[PDB]
Amino acid sequence: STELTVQSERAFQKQPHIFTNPKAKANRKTKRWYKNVGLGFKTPKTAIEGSYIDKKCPFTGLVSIRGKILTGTVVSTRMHRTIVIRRDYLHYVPKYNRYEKRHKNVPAHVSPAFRVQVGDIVTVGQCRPISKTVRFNVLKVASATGKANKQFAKF
Amino acid sequence: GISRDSRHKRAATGAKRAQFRKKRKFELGRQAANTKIGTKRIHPVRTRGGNQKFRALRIETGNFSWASEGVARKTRITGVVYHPSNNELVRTNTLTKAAIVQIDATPFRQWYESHYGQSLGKTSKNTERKWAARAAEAKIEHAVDSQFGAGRLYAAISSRPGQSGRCDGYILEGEELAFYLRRLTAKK
Amino acid sequence: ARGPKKHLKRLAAPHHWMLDKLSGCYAPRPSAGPHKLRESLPLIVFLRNRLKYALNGREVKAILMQRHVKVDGKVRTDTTFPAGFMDVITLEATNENFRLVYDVKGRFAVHRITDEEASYKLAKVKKVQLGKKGIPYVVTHDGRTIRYPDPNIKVNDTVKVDLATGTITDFIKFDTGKLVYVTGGRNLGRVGTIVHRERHEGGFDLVHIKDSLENTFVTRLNNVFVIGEPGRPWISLPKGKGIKLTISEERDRRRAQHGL
RNA sequence: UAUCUGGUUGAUCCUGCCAGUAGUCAUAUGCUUGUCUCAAAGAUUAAGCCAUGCAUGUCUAAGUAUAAGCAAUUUAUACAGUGAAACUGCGAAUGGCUCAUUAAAUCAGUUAUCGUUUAUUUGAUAGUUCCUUUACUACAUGGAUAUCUGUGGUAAUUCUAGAGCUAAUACAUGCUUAAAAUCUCGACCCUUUGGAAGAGAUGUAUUUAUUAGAUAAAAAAUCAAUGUCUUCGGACUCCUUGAUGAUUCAUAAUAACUUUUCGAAUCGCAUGGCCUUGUGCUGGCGAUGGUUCAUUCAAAUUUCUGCCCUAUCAACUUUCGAUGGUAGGAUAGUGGCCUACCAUGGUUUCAACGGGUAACGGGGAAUAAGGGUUCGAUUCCGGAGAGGGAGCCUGAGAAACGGCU
RNA sequence: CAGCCGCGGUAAUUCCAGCUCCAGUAGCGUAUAUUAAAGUUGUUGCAGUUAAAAAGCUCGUAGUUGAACUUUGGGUCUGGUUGUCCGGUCGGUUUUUCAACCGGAUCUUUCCUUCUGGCUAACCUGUACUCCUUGUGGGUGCAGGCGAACCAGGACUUUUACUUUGAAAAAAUUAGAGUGUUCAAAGCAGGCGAAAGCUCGAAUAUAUUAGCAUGGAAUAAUGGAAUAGGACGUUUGGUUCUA
RNA sequence: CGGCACCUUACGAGAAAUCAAAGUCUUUGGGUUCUGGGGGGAGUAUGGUCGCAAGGCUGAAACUUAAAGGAAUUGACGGAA
RNA sequence: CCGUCGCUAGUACCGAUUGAAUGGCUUAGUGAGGCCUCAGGAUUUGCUUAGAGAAGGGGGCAACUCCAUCUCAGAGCGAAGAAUCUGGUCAAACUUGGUCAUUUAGAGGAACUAAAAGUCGUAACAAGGUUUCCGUAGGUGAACCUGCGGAAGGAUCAUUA
Ligand SMILES: [Mg+2]
Ligand SMILES: [Mg+2]
Ligand SMILES: [Mg+2]
Ligand SMILES: [Mg+2]
Ligand SMILES: [Mg+2]
Ligand SMILES: [Mg+2]
Ligand SMILES: [Mg+2]
Ligand SMILES: [Mg+2]
Ligand SMILES: [Mg+2]
Ligand SMILES: [Mg+2]
Ligand SMILES: [Mg+2]
Ligand SMILES: [Mg+2]
Ligand SMILES: [Mg+2]
Ligand SMILES: [Mg+2]
Ligand SMILES: [Mg+2]
Ligand SMILES: [Mg+2]
Ligand SMILES: [Mg+2]
Ligand SMILES: [Mg+2]
Ligand SMILES: [Mg+2]
Ligand SMILES: [Mg+2]
Ligand SMILES: [Mg+2]
Ligand SMILES: [Mg+2]
Ligand SMILES: [Mg+2]
Ligand SMILES: [Mg+2]
Ligand SMILES: [Mg+2]
Ligand SMILES: [Mg+2]
Ligand SMILES: [Mg+2]
Ligand SMILES: [Mg+2]
Ligand SMILES: [Mg+2]
Ligand SMILES: [Mg+2]
Ligand SMILES: [Mg+2]
Ligand SMILES: [Mg+2]
Ligand SMILES: [Mg+2]
Ligand SMILES: [Mg+2]
Repeated sequence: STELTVQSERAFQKQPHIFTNPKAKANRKTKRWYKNVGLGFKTPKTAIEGSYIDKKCPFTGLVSIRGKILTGTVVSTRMHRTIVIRRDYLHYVPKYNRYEKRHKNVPAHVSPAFRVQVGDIVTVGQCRPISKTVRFNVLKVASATGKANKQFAKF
Repeated sequence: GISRDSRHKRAATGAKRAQFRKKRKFELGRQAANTKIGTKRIHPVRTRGGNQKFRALRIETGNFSWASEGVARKTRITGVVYHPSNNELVRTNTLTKAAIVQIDATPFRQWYESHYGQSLGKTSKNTERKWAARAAEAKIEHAVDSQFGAGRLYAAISSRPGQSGRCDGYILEGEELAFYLRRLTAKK
Repeated sequence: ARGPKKHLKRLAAPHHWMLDKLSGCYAPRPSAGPHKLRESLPLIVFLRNRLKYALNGREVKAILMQRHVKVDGKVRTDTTFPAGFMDVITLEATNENFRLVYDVKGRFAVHRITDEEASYKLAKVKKVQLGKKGIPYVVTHDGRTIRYPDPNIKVNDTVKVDLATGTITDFIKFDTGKLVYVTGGRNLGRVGTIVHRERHEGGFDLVHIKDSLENTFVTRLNNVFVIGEPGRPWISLPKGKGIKLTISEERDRRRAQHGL
């Protein structure tokens, strides 16, 4: 959601302490620094190839993945650069010896590496507090398509 | 008094979080410094763990740095030229981190005259050789040259002077510099 | 609350003191030292409840003042100095040299060690970093920081410290099939060989460890301490030797061995 | 240590409740009450109000001691024995109490700080302060302030105004101790293979820059820059690099700034070693300070999941931060924590939001077939509070109340 | 008086006194709570034709649930673990004649995740063939090479729930072992010498909510190749690389 | 094969009338929604909400009381036969 | 056995008083006190060679064979530094309103419950002497009546052709 403009604030944004040397003459110009996050998560090429900055990106920024690694389907993609994961689960109650279907949401930051839509299953790593509620950061959109290419029925 | 509590701030949903405990010192946040440019003044403040934390007040001067050459100097500031958070800091002229400023530049020029010694704006026999060996390395990006000529180099200050006390920053080069210039133009 | 807490209540006192539930309100808070509060042992608890060389706190204090006690070479005068695992307590009157080593049940056993062995201290490796002026230094989970360690002394290894000088005699590399001693929870005090090391990215490296009886158990890496190579431990271990018998077995041992 | 009895009836079997019965580190009370051990005990109402007294201060061989004190006598012709007082230090932020608030808050386990401060702790550790280099602070730098002693005010208060001296690990200043290597400057010669006499700068913190901090394998053609050894065909060979799951990490260099931190003009014992025979240069056992890195004691936050009743609370949040962004500001640091500008989000019948609690949370307690139900002010762990609400000093640590406004 | 049932209206065994007598006993009553009893709050575990209780009826989102079907069966060895067969033995121990029971490897049209390499332990070997009872009893021994004997790095995992053992769930409490507080309620003590010194202890188990770890693959869901844009690979071209 | 319907035994049930479902329930678990918890006070008070109203849906407590009910049995009785 | 109307107690309900009280939020206006901040400068002093009287004011008439020299008029240059003070900020509280909760006076109203013997009826129970109910309207002194539709817990499981 949103994206595209690159350098488009009142300020103008670079990867901090990282340098695009004007004396030196490379083809890339912008020396794209990137992070390997680990835990058996690949750096998506969208992150390394592209252009966007983000402090709050875990691959092109200063946020570091650590602690818990959740997953979950995405409910809302409406806000800018963050997603609302919805982490369904069961709560036991011993008096009856059955379960509930319980809710909890997780507002997590999404790096423009990934395209995230509504109803996409998303793996998400814990990190620094990014904002008020955003303490989580998306690392792997599992449902890349989810029947996107194969929508039409006719032969 | 001025606190950094997430106790207050209703909630993620909206429910009014009741005043659980009287706010603590470890949660505190002090009054803003908002350093101008008008006589050199500093006041420290005894922080957590003791640890003094110099608050710039009306700070003149600071070492603004080149990238291409790899240098900085005992250089004066002129004025707050463009601050990208808020324009109220340009009327009042309150120097801050990542505010764009104009640099006295004379010191820089002097340094250059030692370093390369070719002059910007427009002896001894073995030192000639040295000079020859140096120079024609950095051609400089036009705007910078103009600034030098003027006596007013475009920088962005990147030391946080309300925390650090020092007002040390960065001579603007390349794309970012260009953007800043554009912004300035738009403003004026 | 409002800063650092200064007391330790006798129930809240860690169980491997083996203190009386009764007999005073508090227990001795082991002061800031080279060992963690709960994984430590203050010099009161040692000289009163275990050895019984002092009938009371005052007596202990007096003894300390007299300065026959030496925990790890240096002298000590603080009642509540946390002498922890591997620390060598030498009482110069008596010549009763001790090393603080755990019993199979968990509590600190009074190991009456010889004078020649009570001289070095075996100690783990917590970190390997470089300090100022580019000098590599090792840190021990048992207190010390030693500058300039043999480049192949990595994390969770063990190090024989000369103690008198405070240097490095030798080290053991942590690896498969090298005698190991346990310092955490349900397996605390046992001794074994090392079979696996479940790697696990972030969430605690486990270690499958078998003992002399071929009884397997698992602990976290931080709760394990490399004591030697199988057969030759670098320290004299107490009677039992980190076996830890079953309850029934223990009972049998008790009621077979009736020698009046 | 699974148990039921009386009661509608004219009599009967049910629904059904009442009543009994048993227990309660569950309160009260009524009688009574010889002994042994054990012992809660102004929570419940009024987190109502409080006379009086006490509950935090404290010196060692080792901070200062000409008390015009004690005590005194066989180290003081600057000092040396004890020591009131006071300044310096540290402590008073622990402990104790209480449960008013407080319902995803606290709290429980569980993670994380690659997101930070941390007196104390034990481990560590600083030749570079100099600034042109033919005559300059060292075997010890300065003036204060308190005790006292004196001149007092006041109706009073752990009230303190003036003089006279007088100290300090007070509090200010401030000395030594280079060689090398690397980076910026430099009298010319001799037509190249070009190559150097010699001058300045370089600790640690501080700041943004900037570089290194490598690493999935073997073999080339030659175009521009063009180096070493030439045994003048040409060869080029042995070419650096920690940790993590993971970094812009550790860390080390280049560049500067800096109202230039720090860099022992410190106290008790002991009184050694060479004579260039000066009282020369030298050297022991300790105390305290002081730098970032450890550690320990901790500290704020922070991940996940879990709370009692209510729909006679269905919308709430968003003018006055709601959700997110960007940037700043602030903070020890993360962060709408705050500011500016923009976007319109965010939560909700899987009960949001609101209301109630005679709700501090948990460990636990009572009951006790199994499942349960009720209670948890209260000996332990957390959290809050010191009549209420606010604000702040000092300090490593307080938004302290046996501190202040 | 009587919790309730009820007793009292000139014969009170129920009121008020004596004696007897019962119950409990240094305690016993009363009051309110509360737990049990209450299957009178019900998940286990209630009722609804008439006792209280089925919405007048149908529709219907959430919720709650939801038919059956994909790897079954047989062999071949091989570890245990108690009953047996004698105590083979100085009331205890080691095998066989036997057993059921729980595993493990395999082979069955069968892969258990797959490789880029490290160690290939081993002989599938056979290079000299023999230390040697007439021998396939036995090993100094290294070019092709069985890899499970372990790592250390890829590649990418259908994802759960469920259950397994484990690691963590502070002490006190609770359960609970030991032990002469004189007994116990307790407590963490104690115990034995020459009684010159020596010496046992201060256990174990619970807590199941959530997270971590591992084995299991029944049950329940989930997923995949039907414009095959699918799978592989001796493809053969290519295209974008990256280096 | 389908909806608007008798007799016996019930071993199944049920307090019993009765029930072939009101069965397969202390040998307690096919899947779901809804409702009830002594009687009265009371379908009231109040608030909501729905209505033109009448009323509807929703829905208390205080207080009170030892019975209120159900089913049947024998009676007694009935301007029932 | 059911209602109305009486008597005696108690519970709650409504309810004018422009009611009263406590607390929680809260508009507007004020705004204590500290913190930073703009200044402000009581006082304290160092270093300047800034001229002394000083009786060797540095080792014998003399810029003392002039000494941190005798020491104040200097004045310059600092360092620390109070009241006082300009703007912020946190914000107690107050003033006057507004609002939600919980309490609590409260004339009167209109209820319900208890109690053994009050009054006018006889509604229901027997086909209870018009069979009961239910819904609903309308009426009445009270049960209640009576429309309409429904039910049998009906006073009928029955009329064949
Ligand atoms: Mg510090
Ligand atoms: Mg970690
Ligand atoms: Mg029961
Ligand atoms: Mg009846
Ligand atoms: Mg009767
Ligand atoms: Mg009862
Ligand atoms: Mg009280
Ligand atoms: Mg406390
Ligand atoms: Mg770099
Ligand atoms: Mg760094
Ligand atoms: Mg920020
Ligand atoms: Mg409670
Ligand atoms: Mg409360
Ligand atoms: Mg409690
Ligand atoms: Mg209370
Ligand atoms: Mg407490
Ligand atoms: Mg009080
Ligand atoms: Mg306070
Ligand atoms: Mg007090
Ligand atoms: Mg206190
Ligand atoms: Mg009688
Ligand atoms: Mg009950
Ligand atoms: Mg019932
Ligand atoms: Mg009914
Ligand atoms: Mg009905
Ligand atoms: Mg109806
Ligand atoms: Mg099925
Ligand atoms: Mg017990
Ligand atoms: Mg009722
Ligand atoms: Mg003000
Ligand atoms: Mg008739
Ligand atoms: Mg009648
Ligand atoms: Mg009639
Ligand atoms: Mg009429």
